[PDB]
Amino acid sequence: SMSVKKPKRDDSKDLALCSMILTEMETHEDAWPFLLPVNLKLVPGYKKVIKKPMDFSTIREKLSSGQYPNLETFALDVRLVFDNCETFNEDDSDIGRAGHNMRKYFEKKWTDTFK
Repeated sequence: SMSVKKPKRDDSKDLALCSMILTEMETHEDAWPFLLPVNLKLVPGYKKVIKKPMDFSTIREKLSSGQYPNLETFALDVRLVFDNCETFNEDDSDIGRAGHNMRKYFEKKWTDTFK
């Protein structure tokens, strides 16, 4: 509360560390469905159904331009990428499996880097 604060967690490396995680997600072999925004002119139903499209290139641009206020807003966009994927793709599809694999990969890096 006013003049009463928990000890200051060092967040000075968060930007660099989120960048490194995102590099590792970008270079994973199952990243291909997530590298670029879904083409809303060419994928029937996507625009209406997926209210907040997100992809790795959009996260990279947001990260590089200071549009994440803190490391949690960064994790929320990464998770959005996989939540969107689950919303639109059957579990038993290449893209559906890709999304589950990448979410697992992300969550482990996230825990090991920050928890």
